[PDB]
Amino acid sequence: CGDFIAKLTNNTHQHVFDDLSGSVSLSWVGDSTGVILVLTTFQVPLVIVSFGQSKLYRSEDYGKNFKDITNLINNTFIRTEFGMAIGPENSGKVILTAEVSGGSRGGRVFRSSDFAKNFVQTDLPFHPLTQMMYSPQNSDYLLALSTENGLWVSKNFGEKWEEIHKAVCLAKWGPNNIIFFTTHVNGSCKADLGALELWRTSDLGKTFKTIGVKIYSFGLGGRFLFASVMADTTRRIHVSTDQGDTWSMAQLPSQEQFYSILAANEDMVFMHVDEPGDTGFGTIFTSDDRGIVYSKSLDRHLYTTTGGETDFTNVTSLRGVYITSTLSEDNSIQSMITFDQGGRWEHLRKPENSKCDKNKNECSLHIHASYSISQKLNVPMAPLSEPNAVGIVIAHGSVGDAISVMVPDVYISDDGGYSWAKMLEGPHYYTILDSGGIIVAIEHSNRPINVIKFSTDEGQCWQSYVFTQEPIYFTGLASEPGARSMNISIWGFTETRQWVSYTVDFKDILERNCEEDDYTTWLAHSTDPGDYKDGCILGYKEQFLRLRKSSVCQNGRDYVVAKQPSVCPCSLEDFLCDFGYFRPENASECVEQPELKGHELEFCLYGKEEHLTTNGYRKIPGDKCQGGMNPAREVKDLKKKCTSNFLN
Amino acid sequence: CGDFIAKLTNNTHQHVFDDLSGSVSLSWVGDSTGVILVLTTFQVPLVIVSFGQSKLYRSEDYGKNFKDITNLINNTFIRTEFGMAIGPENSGKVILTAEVSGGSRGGRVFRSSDFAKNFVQTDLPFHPLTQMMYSPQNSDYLLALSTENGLWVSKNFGEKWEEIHKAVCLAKWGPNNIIFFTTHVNGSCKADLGALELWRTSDLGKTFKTIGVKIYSFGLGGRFLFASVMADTTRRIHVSTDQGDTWSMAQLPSQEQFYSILAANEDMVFMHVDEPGDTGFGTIFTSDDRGIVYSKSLDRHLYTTTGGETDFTNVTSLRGVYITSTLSEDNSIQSMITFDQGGRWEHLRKPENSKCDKNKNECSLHIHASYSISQKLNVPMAPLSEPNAVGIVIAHGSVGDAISVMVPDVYISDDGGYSWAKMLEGPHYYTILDSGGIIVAIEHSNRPINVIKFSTDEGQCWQSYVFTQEPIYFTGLASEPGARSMNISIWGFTETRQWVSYTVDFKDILERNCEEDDYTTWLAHSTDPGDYKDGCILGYKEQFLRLRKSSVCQNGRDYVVAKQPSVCPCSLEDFLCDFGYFRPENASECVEQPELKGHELEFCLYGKEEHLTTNGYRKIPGDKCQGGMNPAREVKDLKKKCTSNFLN
Ligand SMILES: *[C@@H]1O[C@H](CO)[C@@H](O[C@@H]2O[C@H](CO)[C@@H](O[C@@H]3O[C@H](CO)[C@@H](O)[C@H](O)[C@@H]3O)[C@H](O)[C@H]2NC(C)=O)[C@H](O)[C@H]1NC(C)=O
Ligand SMILES: *[C@@H]1O[C@H](CO)[C@@H](O[C@@H]2O[C@H](CO)[C@@H](O[C@@H]3O[C@H](CO)[C@@H](O)[C@H](O)[C@@H]3O)[C@H](O)[C@H]2NC(C)=O)[C@H](O)[C@H]1NC(C)=O
Ligand SMILES: *[C@@H]1O[C@H](CO)[C@@H](O[C@@H]2O[C@H](CO)[C@@H](O[C@@H]3O[C@H](CO)[C@@H](O)[C@H](O)[C@@H]3O)[C@H](O)[C@H]2NC(C)=O)[C@H](O)[C@H]1NC(C)=O
Ligand SMILES: *[C@@H]1O[C@H](CO)[C@@H](O[C@@H]2O[C@H](CO)[C@@H](O[C@@H]3O[C@H](CO)[C@@H](O)[C@H](O)[C@@H]3O)[C@H](O)[C@H]2NC(C)=O)[C@H](O)[C@H]1NC(C)=O
Ligand SMILES: *[C@@H]1O[C@H](CO)[C@@H](O)[C@H](O)[C@H]1NC(C)=O
Ligand SMILES: *[C@@H]1O[C@H](CO)[C@@H](O)[C@H](O)[C@H]1NC(C)=O
Repeated sequence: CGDFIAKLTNNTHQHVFDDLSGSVSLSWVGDSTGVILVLTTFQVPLVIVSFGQSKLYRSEDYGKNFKDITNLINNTFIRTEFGMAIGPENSGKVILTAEVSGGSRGGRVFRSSDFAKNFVQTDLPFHPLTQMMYSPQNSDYLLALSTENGLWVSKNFGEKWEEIHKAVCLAKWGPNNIIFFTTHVNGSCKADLGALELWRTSDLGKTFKTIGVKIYSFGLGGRFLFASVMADTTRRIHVSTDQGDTWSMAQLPSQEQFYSILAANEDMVFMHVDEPGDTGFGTIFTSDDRGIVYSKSLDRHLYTTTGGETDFTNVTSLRGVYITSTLSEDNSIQSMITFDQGGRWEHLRKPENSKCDKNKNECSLHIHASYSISQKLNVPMAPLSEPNAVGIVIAHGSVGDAISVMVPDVYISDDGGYSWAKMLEGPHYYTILDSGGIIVAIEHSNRPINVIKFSTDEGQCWQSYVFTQEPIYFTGLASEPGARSMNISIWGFTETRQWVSYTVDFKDILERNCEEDDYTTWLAHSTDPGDYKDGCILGYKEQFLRLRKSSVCQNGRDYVVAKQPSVCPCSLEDFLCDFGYFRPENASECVEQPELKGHELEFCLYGKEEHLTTNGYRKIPGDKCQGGMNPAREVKDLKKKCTSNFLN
Repeated sequence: CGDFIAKLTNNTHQHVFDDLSGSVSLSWVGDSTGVILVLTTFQVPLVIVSFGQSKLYRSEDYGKNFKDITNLINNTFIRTEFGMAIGPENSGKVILTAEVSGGSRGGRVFRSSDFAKNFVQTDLPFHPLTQMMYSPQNSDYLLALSTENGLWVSKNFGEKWEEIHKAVCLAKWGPNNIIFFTTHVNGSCKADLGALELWRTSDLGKTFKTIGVKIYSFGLGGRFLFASVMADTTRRIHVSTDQGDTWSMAQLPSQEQFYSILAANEDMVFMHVDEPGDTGFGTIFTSDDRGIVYSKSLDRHLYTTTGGETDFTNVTSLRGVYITSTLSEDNSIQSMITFDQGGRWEHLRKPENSKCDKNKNECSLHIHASYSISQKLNVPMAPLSEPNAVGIVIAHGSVGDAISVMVPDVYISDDGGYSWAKMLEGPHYYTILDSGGIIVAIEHSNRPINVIKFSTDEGQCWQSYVFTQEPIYFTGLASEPGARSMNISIWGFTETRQWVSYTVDFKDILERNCEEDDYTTWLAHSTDPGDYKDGCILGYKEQFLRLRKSSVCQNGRDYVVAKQPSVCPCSLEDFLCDFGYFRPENASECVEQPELKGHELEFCLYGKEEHLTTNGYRKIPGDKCQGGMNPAREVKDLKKKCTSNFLN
C-alpha cells in the first residue's frame, strides 16, 4: 500500500453517559438530521410487571452533545426485545413501545413524526405481544398483536387503535395495506398447529376473506404467499401470487420431508428440503416465474438440526450472486457460489496471496454465515454488503484446519465474491457507508479496545486509528444513514460501568473529490469461458468501476457506468435445470435424475395433470438473454384432473 | 463477625499451560487419588471431518505439576459436546471419546479403569452420536448411539462393542442392567413422532420385548417409567412401575394440554401442565405412591414458552423441601416454597436486615433457577445444595426492581430455605466441599479477576484471598471429590491466550478440629404452628447441627445428631390434597375444586372405573406420621371397565 491522525482527532467527538443500567442501544434517526437516540433497555419477561426506568438521550448535532430527555418517558421502561420501532427511511416515524413501571391495563407508546425531535404520548388499550408493524405501503398504518392474541390496527399512526380479531396467532403485512393472519378456535395456537385458518383483509379490518384451512404455518417472500398445510399426517407447501385467491401445491421431483424457504423475489423462489433421516444436510431447489415447479440446484446443503439455519447469503453487491456452504463427499465443508442465480454453483476460489496448499480439501476458503453462527463458532457477523458498494463483500472465513475454525479472519471481495483476500486477522465488527468509500472494522475480543480499523479504497488498504486514550469494552457500532454519509458512532463502557460514545467524522480524511483517474474499470465474472460472454449477468452486460489501490478520495458518482445494457447471447449459465434434471459437481450441462429415467415426467399445475418433455433446460426467471443457445421444452395437458390444493 | 493470608499463599499451586487452543476442561478423577486431567476440546459440527489435535495433561500431585500426555491421544481430537465420560465415583472408570484427526470409519476411545492413571486405545466400529453411558448397576457395561442410529453395548468396559438394534431413536439404561429404547420403520424419527415403539432388553441385547406403541417420547424417574402416547390427534401420559409390564394413563382433574414431568423418586411424582392458552404459566400436580392419581398442588406455575423450563428445585440439603416461581394475581413473579414434599406452598420470606419495605410485591425475594436462565437473565449458576451439608443452600436472587434483576445478588440459607440473607453483591460462581465446611465463590464479570471469596462457617462470615498478582479471565472452578475434601482448582487465562490453573488448599486454614462448643442445635421448620410438631418433616423428628458464627475449624462429624427419629402425630402438613381438591393461597386446609362440585369424582385406575369419596386429604407418600389427625377416604370399584391404556 503506502498525517491522517490530526484529521480524525479534530473530528472525534466524545460524550460520556453516567448511571446507566441494563443494555444500551444507539440509533441514528434518518439522513443528515444529526439525530441520534441512545436508549437504556432491560431484560424482563413479557408476562411480568417489574419496576424500572429507561434513560433516553437525544442528539441533534451528529454525536457532539446529548440532551437527557428521560422526563419524556417518566415512570416507564423499554424491553430490550422491543427496542425502538423506526419506520421507513424518509418517513420520520419513530415509535417507542414501553410498559408502565408500576404496571397498567395497557401499554404506553411514544410516537414521533419528525425524526425524534418532538414526541406525543398515547396510551395503548392492550399489552403488545410483538413490536409495532408498519405497513410498507402506508407509514400511517400500524398493527401489532396483544398478549391475549388480539390483532390491533391504527389508521392514524398509533393515535386511534381498533381491535379487529381476537384469536390471532401471527399477522404480517402485505402489499397495498393487505393484512394476512392465522386464527383458531380450540385452546392455544401451539395446540391447533395444522388446523389453523389463514385470513386476508383489504380494508384495514372492515372486510375479511378466509383464504385457507388446515394451516401449519405461513410466510411471505417476494411476490409469493406461502402456507404449510397438513393433509391429516404429512406436511406440504402451497404458493399463491394473487394474495391468496388461488393456490397450488409446490411440485418437486423425488415424502414426510421438511420444507423451508430461503429467499424469494419478483422472479423465483429458493427452497431447501431436508434429506430424509434428518441427516444434517439437504437439497436446494429453484422455481420458475410462478413459483410452482422446482428443480434440483444444489446438493448436500448444510443446515442446523436445531433451527434449520443455513449459510445461504444473498450477496447484495452483485445481482444474481449467492454464496452458501455445503458438505463434500469427504465430509469437509465447502463454500459454494453461484453467479447465475442458482443456475450453476462453483467451489469458492481459494484466496490469492495465501498459499496454504498436505491435503486438497484443506486450504479451501469457507465463508461463515447463519449456519456457522448456529454451530456456536466464533463469528461476530454475517457476510456484509451494500447495493451501492458494487463488488464489495466483507465476511469471515477460515482454512480447513480446526485452529482456523476457532479464530476466523476477515476477507474482502471486490468482484462479488469471485476473488478473496484475507484483510484482517481475527474476528471483527464491520460496517459499510459512503456507498463503499469507507469500510470500518473493530476487533472483537474480551479485552477493551480503542482501535478503529478503516479503509477508503474498497477494503484493499487498511489503516488503524486510536480514537481514545481509555480502552472501552465494545458494545455497538452504528452508521449514519445516507449514501454519502461519513459519520460513525461507537459506544461501550469502562469496568459499576460508565458508558461512553465517540462520533468519528471522516470529513477531513476524504476532502478531495475523486477524479476519473482514481477509478479502474472491471467486468463481472461469467461462468462460461470466452470473451463473448465476458461480463454477462442473466443476459445483461454492464461495466463497473472500482477505486484504485491506496485511494483516499470522496466518491460522488455511482460505481455502474450507466452507459447502456447490451443484451448477451444465451448460453448454459442463462438456464436452470428443468424438472427432474440437475448439474453434477464442477459440471456445466444438466442431466436427467437417475431415479426418473425411463419414467414419464409428470407433475400437477393448478389442478391439471401436466406432461413435460425437455432437453433439460429452463430459462432463468429474470434472464434477459436473446438469441444464441435455445434449448426447447414443452408442457402439454393430459386427461386427469389431479388434486393440487388442500385448502379453500 | 471478626493472618489467613500466610495459610493460603503457602498452599496456592500455580501451573502454566502453554499453547492451548479451543475449550479447556479440568476434572478431578476419584476420591483422594490426586488425579487431575486437563482436556482441550473443539467446537466442530458432528457430521464434519476436520483436522485437529486435543491437548491432554495429567497431574497426579493434586495440581502441583502436570505432565503433557497428548502423545497418548495423538492424531485425534475431542469435541466440546462430548468432554469426558467418568463412571461412578468409586469405579475408577474413565472414557475419552474422540474422532480421528484425518477422519475415519469409526471413532476411537481411550479407556481407563484405574482413575485415569493408564489408558488403553480402542477403536470403535461406529461414529458415536452421543457420549458413552454407564450402567448404574454395573460400571463395566456401557452403551452408545451411533451416527447411523445404531445402538451399541459393551459388557467388557468398551473393549468389545456389539450392535443390538439399528433403528434406535433414543436409549436409556435402567435398574439391574435393563435397557429401554425407541425404534421405528418409515423414514426418520422426526417423521414418526407419535408412531414410535417402545422396547426393552434384560439380556444386554439378546432378548427384546415391545412394551408400547404409538409413542411420542419417554423417560425414567424414581421407580416410575413414563411415556407420552398419541391417541390418533391428542397426547396423554402413561406410567408404569413394573419396568413396563402393565401401564396406566395418568389421572388429572379438569384437553389438548401440554404435559411435563418435574421430578420423581421412590415415593411420588411432580407434574406440570400448561394452562390451556399457552399463557406462560401452568399448574403442578403430585401423585401417590403408584404415580397415577394426581391432585392440584400449585397454580400459576411459570414456564418458558419455548422449551418449558421452570424454576422447580430440589433442596437436597433438606428432606422434603422444594422451591419454584409462580405468577401472582398482580403479574409479579414470586418464589414459593414447600417443606412437606409439595403438600402446602408458602411465599418465600423476605430477607432480614434488608428492610427494603413503596410496594408490597416489591422487596420480595425471587430465586433464580432454570426459568430465569431460559429468560436470559444474568444468572451464572442455579441453586446449589449437598445432602452432606444439611440445611445449606446458596443461589442467586433479586428484589422486585428491574435494576436488581439485571445484577442479581447471592443469598444463603442455613435452614433449608426458611430464612435467607444477602451475602454477596453481584453474580458469582460458587461451590461446596468438605460437606458444608468450606464454601468458595468467584466474581462473574468481564474483567479479569484474582480474588477468591471463601467461608468457613457455612456461609455466615466471608473473607477474600488474592491468590495471584496476575489477574486472569475466569473459566472454571472444580473441587476435589470427597466427604472431607479441602482442595479446589481455579483455571482461566491471560489475554494468543495463556491458560493457567491454581490449586488452593485449605489445610492450613482448617487445622483445628471442631469441638462440641463450636456447634449449635437447630430444628427444621414446620408449617403447623406450635411446638408439638416443631421439627417434624413428613412424620419424623430429627435434631440438626450448625457451625457458630465466625467458626474456623475442620468438621469431622455429620450435621445430623443421629440419636433416633421420634414419630410425630399427623397434622395438615402431613397430607396432600386429594383428587379434585386444592389448597388456596396462604391456606392450610384443602377444598373441593369449584368446577367439580355436585359432580361425582370418577377416574380410571388400571382398566377400572373408580369412585372417590374423601374429606379431601391424602397421606403424603413417604410420610411416617402416626396417630393425630386422620382424615378418611374410600376408593370403591364400579361397573364400567373403561379404557386407561393406549399402548399394547
Ligand atoms: C456527516 O457529518 C458531518 C459532520 O462532519 C455532517 O455535517 C454537518 O451538517 C450540519 C447540518 O445541519 C451542519 O450544521 C449547520 O447546517 C446549517 C444549515 O442551515 C448551516 O447553515 C451551518 O453553516 C452548519 O453547516 C454541521 O456544521 C455539519 N458538521 C460539521 C462538523 O460542520 C453531515 O451532515 C453528516 N451526515 C451526512 C453527510 O449525511
Ligand atoms: C437479492 O439481492 C439482490 C441484490 O443483492 C436484490 O436485487 C434488488 O431487488 C430490488 C427489489 O427487487 C431492486 O429494487 C428496485 O427498486 C426500484 C426503485 O425505483 C424499483 O423500480 C425496482 O422495481 C426494484 O424494486 C434492486 O434494483 C435489485 N438490485 C439490483 C442490483 O438490481 C434482490 O431483491 C434480493 N432478493 C431476491 C432476489 O429475492
Ligand atoms: C489435597 O488434599 C490432600 C488431603 O486431602 C493432600 O494430601 C497429600 O496426600 C499425599 C498422598 O497421596 C501425601 O503424601 C504421602 O503419602 C504417603 C503414602 O502413599 C505417606 O507414606 C507419606 O507420609 C505422605 O503422607 C501428602 O503428604 C499429602 N499432602 C500434604 C500437604 O500433606 C494434598 O496435598 C492436597 N493438595 C494439594 C495441592 O496440596
Ligand atoms: C431430592 O433429593 C433427595 C436426596 O435424598 C432425593 O433422593 C432420595 O434420597 C434418598 C436418600 O439419599 C435415596 O435413598 C435410597 O437408598 C437406597 C438404599 O438405602 C438405595 O438403593 C437407593 O438407590 C437410594 O440411594 C432415594 O432413593 C432418593 N431418590 C432417588 C431418586 O432414588 C429425592 O429423590 C429428590 N427429589 C425427588 C422427589 O426426586
Ligand atoms: C471439482 O473441482 C475441485 C477443484 O475445483 C476438485 O477439488 C474436485 O475434486 C472436483 N470434483 C469432481 C467430482 O470433479
Ligand atoms: C398472602 O400472603 C402474602 C404475604 O405472605 C400477601 O402479600 C398476600 O396478599 C396474601 N394473599 C391472600 C389472598 O391472602
